[PDB]
Amino acid sequence: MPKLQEMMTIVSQREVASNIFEMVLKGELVEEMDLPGQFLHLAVPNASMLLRRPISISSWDKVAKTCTILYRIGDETSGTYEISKLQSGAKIDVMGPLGNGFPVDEVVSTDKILIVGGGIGVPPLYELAKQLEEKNCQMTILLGFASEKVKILEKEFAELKNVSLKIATDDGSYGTKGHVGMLMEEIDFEVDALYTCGAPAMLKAVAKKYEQLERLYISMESRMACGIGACYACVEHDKEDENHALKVCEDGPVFLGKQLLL
Amino acid sequence: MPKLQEMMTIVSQREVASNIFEMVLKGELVEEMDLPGQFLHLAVPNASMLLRRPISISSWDKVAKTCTILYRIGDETSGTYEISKLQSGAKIDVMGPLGNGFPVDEVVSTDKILIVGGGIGVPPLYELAKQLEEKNCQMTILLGFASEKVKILEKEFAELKNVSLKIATDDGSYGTKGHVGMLMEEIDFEVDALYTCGAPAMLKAVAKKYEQLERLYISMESRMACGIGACYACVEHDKEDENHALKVCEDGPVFLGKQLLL
Amino acid sequence: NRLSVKLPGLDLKNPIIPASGCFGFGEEYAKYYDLNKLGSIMVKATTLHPRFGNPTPRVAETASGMLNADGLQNPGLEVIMAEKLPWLNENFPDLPIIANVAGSEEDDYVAVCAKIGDAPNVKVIELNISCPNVKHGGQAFGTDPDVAAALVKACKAVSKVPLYVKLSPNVTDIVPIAKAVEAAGADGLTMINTLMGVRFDLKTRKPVLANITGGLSGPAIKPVALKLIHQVAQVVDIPIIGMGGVESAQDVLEMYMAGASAVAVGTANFADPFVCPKIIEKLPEVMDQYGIDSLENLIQEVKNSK
Amino acid sequence: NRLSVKLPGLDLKNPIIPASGCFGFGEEYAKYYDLNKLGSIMVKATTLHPRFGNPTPRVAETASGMLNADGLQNPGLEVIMAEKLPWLNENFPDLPIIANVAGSEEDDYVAVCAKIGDAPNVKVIELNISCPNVKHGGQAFGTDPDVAAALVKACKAVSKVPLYVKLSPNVTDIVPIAKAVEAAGADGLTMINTLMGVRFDLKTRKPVLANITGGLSGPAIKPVALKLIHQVAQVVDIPIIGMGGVESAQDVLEMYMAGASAVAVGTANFADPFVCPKIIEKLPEVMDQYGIDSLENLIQEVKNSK
Ligand SMILES: Cc1cc2nc3c(=O)[nH]c(=O)nc-3n(C[C@H](O)[C@H](O)[C@H](O)COP(=O)(O)OP(=O)(O)OC[C@H]3O[C@@H](n4cnc5c(N)ncnc54)[C@H](O)[C@@H]3O)c2cc1C
Ligand SMILES: Cc1cc2nc3c(=O)[nH]c(=O)nc-3n(C[C@H](O)[C@H](O)[C@H](O)COP(=O)(O)OP(=O)(O)OC[C@H]3O[C@@H](n4cnc5c(N)ncnc54)[C@H](O)[C@@H]3O)c2cc1C
Ligand SMILES: Cc1cc2nc3c(=O)[nH]c(=O)nc-3n(C[C@H](O)[C@H](O)[C@H](O)COP(=O)(O)O)c2cc1C
Ligand SMILES: Cc1cc2nc3c(=O)[nH]c(=O)nc-3n(C[C@H](O)[C@H](O)[C@H](O)COP(=O)(O)O)c2cc1C
Ligand code: FES
Ligand code: FES
Ligand SMILES: [Cl-]
Ligand SMILES: [Cl-]
Ligand SMILES: [Cl-]
Ligand SMILES: [Cl-]
Repeated sequence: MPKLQEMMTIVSQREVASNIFEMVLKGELVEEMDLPGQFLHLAVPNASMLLRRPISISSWDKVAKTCTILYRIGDETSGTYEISKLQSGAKIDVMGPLGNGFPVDEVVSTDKILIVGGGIGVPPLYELAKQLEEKNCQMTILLGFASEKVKILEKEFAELKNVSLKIATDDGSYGTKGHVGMLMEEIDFEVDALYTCGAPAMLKAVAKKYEQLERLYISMESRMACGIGACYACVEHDKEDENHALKVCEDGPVFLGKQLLL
Repeated sequence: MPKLQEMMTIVSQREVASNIFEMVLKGELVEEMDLPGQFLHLAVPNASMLLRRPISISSWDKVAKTCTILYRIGDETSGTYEISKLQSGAKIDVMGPLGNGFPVDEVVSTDKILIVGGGIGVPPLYELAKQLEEKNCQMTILLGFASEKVKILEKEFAELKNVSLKIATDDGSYGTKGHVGMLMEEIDFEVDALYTCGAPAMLKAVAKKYEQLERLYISMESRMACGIGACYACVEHDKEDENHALKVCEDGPVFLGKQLLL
Repeated sequence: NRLSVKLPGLDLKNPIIPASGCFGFGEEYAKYYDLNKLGSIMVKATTLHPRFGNPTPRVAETASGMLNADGLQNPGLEVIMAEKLPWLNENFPDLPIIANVAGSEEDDYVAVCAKIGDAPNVKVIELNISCPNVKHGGQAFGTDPDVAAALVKACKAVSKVPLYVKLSPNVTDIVPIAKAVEAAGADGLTMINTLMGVRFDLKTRKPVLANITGGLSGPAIKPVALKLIHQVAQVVDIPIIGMGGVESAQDVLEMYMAGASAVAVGTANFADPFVCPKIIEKLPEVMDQYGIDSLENLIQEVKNSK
Repeated sequence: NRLSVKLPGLDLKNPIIPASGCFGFGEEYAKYYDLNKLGSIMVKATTLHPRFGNPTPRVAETASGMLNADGLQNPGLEVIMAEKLPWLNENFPDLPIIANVAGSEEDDYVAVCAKIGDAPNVKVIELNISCPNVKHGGQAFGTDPDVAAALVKACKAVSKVPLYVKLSPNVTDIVPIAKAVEAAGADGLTMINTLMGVRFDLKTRKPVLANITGGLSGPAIKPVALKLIHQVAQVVDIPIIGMGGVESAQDVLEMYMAGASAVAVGTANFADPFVCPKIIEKLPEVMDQYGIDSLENLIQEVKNSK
């Protein structure tokens, strides 16, 4: 019954920030999506580039049969660059959706949720907030970027009710000058669940400040090959079980903070 | 002043016979074309296939800025197959035109010209006949194919005045059953210039029957790499000068029969 | 049928075998199709003790290929005898399994070869000799014919199943090693393992792989694989399972022209999880295209080619 | 400028050098751009006597690569001294030329090395030791350190220009050969030459190349090239011109991270005749992207990396 793989149709694609493209994909893979924080394994349209590109699902629309991703491209030798040349109407070779996502079932209206995102870790957090808004809970969402030049999804997050949104930039070009971690240190309440995704140094800061929190969900990245747990490319050490390897693609990409070392 | 290379635009492309596509290309490379029998060195739209595909120019239109090629495709792992998926409006990476073509300057209305073509050797002979028709000379054109299933350009040749056209098929599905060489043996006049292009066994038959003719022009094929005479991939032994190598891509593709061994 | 092929320890419904280290122990790819379609499976390497393997990054992309340096991560003999192999026996009792066997020293290789044949679904041991030898200065058991012959003969003494040897392409001359290993009692060969490659990150100016070097696989290495398979086939009479860059039924047949009797498929599974069943189903159409009646005949015709 | 680099016998305006056997003696590619843009040229191999080379088919396509087996076709020393080199001297008197020197036996190598330095535009001899030795059973002079060291020292005795040695990747361990050749007086190294590959035609069931085997080049072999260049750079102090699969300014810089001081570009010229000037002009933009001020600095930073 599950589709596993599909030549999806790119509905649109446009550069929404410096070297960051938003692509809308239409297919039957959208009907299988559930938890935020799953990903798609994308084949580059270049036959010399055989490894699929792992990209977070940013949002979806089950009625529209569409999902949305936001991805940063490299230089003209990169595969993501090739993907960005695909035009409205083209097909793209997708495997997915894949991985353990962010759990939301046990979130309830009483809880106060904190969300910490950075860089290209931000896209999957949008579908997360979108789902938490239905549970009538109150969220604070802190997002940091290198520059105004790479800020993404501010408007989408702002249009969400029950959301306080603060935005930092390392250079100060927009919002608060500095890194997200600073806005974390200013938190003045008891958070019951924290969801975070972004660059390793940021994930590390979040994991120390809330090391004692149990509902602490961290979305990881890694170099990948098979994307399904067979090849062992993407292993993290299991913190709670030394002598055991976690696989980012299949055990994750989202882990409990107690499962991870820094 | 010469362009050498150009991202041409494919005007149209359609399957005109079993696995044989006719592509029309528009570009400034057409203004540089002169002799029939030159070729284009085509990059396959697949980054794992780095050698260009050498394909004869079948006809051109200087006013339209278009040239026409007819090429046979292989299976789904071949590069020509990839080329056939290109659609009207796409760009194709062309080097050219290249090589020594068929000479026509010294043809005059008195002369009776014979043309012998086979298989995918036929396309470049069309522009040849097209040019010889202006010189008000009388041509016989003999074309052979494996089957009706792969016959090409019958109608174009038929619409040419001063042309007797006979067509053979190895299986007899169309016209005369057998090979072109048979229709050669039936020739009943003194030919002053013979132009031929096709499979090696056919080129060999023509070269023996008219070994004593001097104006005997033979268009050769070879495996190629650089396509310009640098790499030495496509060498033939020089018959008139043992201890010397002819390069099909740059000395040819068209040679005098005295320059060739079988 | 046409696709059926018989090898020492292997009565295969077709010659398509996922290569070791690219299929795990089947549990993940089974989610995508019925593994019974496969002829066999080369499961991840088994070492005597568990191995976490090398640090990350472990993989990198290359032109028509990839680099990998997992370092033979596996749960070790006991866990593989108790969990991995039994799961394959329960869910696919008729699917023969090739157990890839690796080690750091000869005693380790021998110990695994003594035990792993006990598993009922294991029909062949694939001896991986591309391993660094800590009794020989870190020398890959497969670069020296005498070392290799000794290892083979020792493991041959304890195997209850036919023993195949997986040859490494990283040698000046593969013919001595192949001859010596056949003489030591190898029932068959598989070739090739990976080439060695390196990528550099332009920003950090350091290697992409934590291990610096990695194994180079994929279609990029098929011409090297065909060269070595062809070279070895003129020099031994035991059969060869060919691998390296195979992606299509065309590639399978090309392996046969080189002298292989079955074909393993590795890196292609990562680009296309269905590649092995897709190849299996397009093999008869493609064999028709080139006038090949059966794979068993083709093996004998090529063997007599010679 | 930033692109300028200085090597034994070579004051290069930039490090981009068309690789031997992929540029002829320049006369054809000159039709497409001013060869003065290049840093240097490795011209087709020179042997003592003329060679028609191998029968056709000579080339085949591979995944992200090609096979070639021309067999070192060249007009021989006299014609190259009288025609090929003088034409390059007349039309490009300031463009330094690297003369690739090959042979079947040592005396042949030595004779060419004695004469070819006389040409004024020839600044460096590139010793191609990947050649079969008819005094050693057909053994490529470059697979045995003692053979190779002897050949180098003999040619070193007669060269009026610095002598570089082109190393072959088809060895178990390239470090002994590299060490021995530096000890024999080599001023520098170039690496790598081609790998060995084979393709089969599915219809004829025979090899595509008349020579059966061919040299494998192109981006497919870049990871192997980087691995061997990196390996050798830790073991010698003479500079290295790196090559193998280079296609882009990115690839050039990656060669520098491996330890090369200049970069040769071979197979890419066949896909794109303008690739060498295109790389030359995009090098400064790409160096900016990764914060590299000059190529000469990068060489010393990497050499100290170490
Ligand atoms: C689970 C997961 C989810 C992700 N979600 C997103 C997202 O929503 N948006 C986004 O912009 N990026 C995301 N990434 C990162 C993204 O996969 C890489 O930026 C991308 O693969 C880089 O490829 P390239 O074509 O730009 O570069 P190339 O240099 O052409 O790629 C070379 C190889 O290295 C791999 N690679 C290089 N850098 C990375 C990296 N940082 N992470 C993973 N693989 C890498 C590539 O996949 C490829 O296999 C995610 C990564 C993972 C593991
Ligand atoms: C001067 C010249 C003019 C030509 N004109 C025409 C034409 O007008 N129409 C036409 O259909 N064909 C023509 N050909 C033949 C055409 O180039 C080949 O059929 C084509 O390159 C095969 O490539 P592929 O992508 O189908 O197969 P693949 O198997 O994907 O190609 C593999 C490699 O082998 C080469 N190759 C394989 N077979 C041949 C062959 N018979 N000749 C040359 N190279 C080959 C390919 O170029 C490629 O480099 C010409 C060839 C030459 C040399
Ligand atoms: C991720 C990965 C892991 C591998 N692990 C093993 C292994 O554990 N044992 C082994 O003998 N070969 C291993 N190999 C080599 C493959 O089995 C195969 O020999 C090689 O990759 C060439 O085939 P391919 O190009 O079709 O992948 C591995 C290859 C890859 C890419
Ligand atoms: C057609 C062809 C001819 C070659 N001829 C020579 C040669 O004559 N002498 C030599 O030392 N190397 C020769 N080479 C090897 C190249 O110079 C280069 O070392 C190798 O191809 C790898 O570089 P590339 O991948 O950039 O081509 C040749 C390569 C090709 C493809
Ligand atoms: S990518 Fe293969 S195991 Fe995670
Ligand atoms: S193709 Fe390079 S010389 Fe003719
Ligand atoms: Cl809909
Ligand atoms: Cl017009
Ligand atoms: Cl162990
Ligand atoms: Cl000689």
